[PDB]
Amino acid sequence: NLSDIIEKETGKQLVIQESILMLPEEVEEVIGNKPESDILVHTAYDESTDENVMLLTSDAPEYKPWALVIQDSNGENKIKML
Amino acid sequence: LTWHDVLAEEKQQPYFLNTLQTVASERQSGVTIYPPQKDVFNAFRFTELGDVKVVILGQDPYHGPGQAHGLAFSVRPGIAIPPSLLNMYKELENTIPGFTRPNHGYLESWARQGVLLLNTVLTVRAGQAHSHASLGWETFTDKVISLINQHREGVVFLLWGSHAQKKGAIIDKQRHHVLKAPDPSPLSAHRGFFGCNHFVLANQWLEQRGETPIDWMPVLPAE
Repeated sequence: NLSDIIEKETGKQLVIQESILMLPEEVEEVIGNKPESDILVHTAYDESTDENVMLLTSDAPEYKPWALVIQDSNGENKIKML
Repeated sequence: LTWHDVLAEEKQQPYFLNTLQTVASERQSGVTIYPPQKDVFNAFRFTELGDVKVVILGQDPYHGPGQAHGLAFSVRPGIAIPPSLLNMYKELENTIPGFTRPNHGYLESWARQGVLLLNTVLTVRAGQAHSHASLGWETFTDKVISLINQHREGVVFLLWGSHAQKKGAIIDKQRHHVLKAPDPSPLSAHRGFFGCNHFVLANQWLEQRGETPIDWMPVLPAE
């Protein structure tokens, strides 16, 4: 599942609270790479570090892992292509 | 002007019956779907047509146990505030005088004040995000926005993210007040949502029109 992929890259066990759909143009700016189709930003919060772990995948039902984005208490992302 | 009055003809549509029937069939087949069938139309329940003052669009209901309850962005009491709602809070604190971050995400009080918290897709299969899209809900919610654009006047629309913004095409921008901005998702809040001032701009538009402004501080019902 998606929760494991989060634990696979970060080692932290988190529950996905929301999955926000985003069009190619929207995630192109932030990520700095335009995706081939609509992306789902799977977001989980980790109060332990006040970080936001976002697992971006393609739309349903494939959910093909695209990238992993971590945002800290300063709203700064640490992007990692998958 | 009620929902049963303007949506009556739409309830008859083949595509609409097809959707409810697909959802219902899946529930019957052991496929857990959120929110419970009793909560799928809560947004219309809480906010009648003549009462709509603000329209905030969401996408689909939360896919986790006990989160969704018929309102967009809102989660039931005892549920952790989702990241997006949290960012909605951070923007409200920064702009609305007297607003202090709440400890929950239950927004029934918004709906009670004329804020139609509408998701464009009213259901989802538990555990799988966006599993009920391109299944009919979009057509329905398209008509709902079309009906608001038509029978009403001066309603302020808050469209977040490009997906939601596409639904502004059926809204006359001189007839209604449309405010665009990026999604409050952590990924996109920093490119236009923070500082958008949508909440205060919404109330100013409501006061310059005789209507009573929204008290954005959500409240929790007893016990």
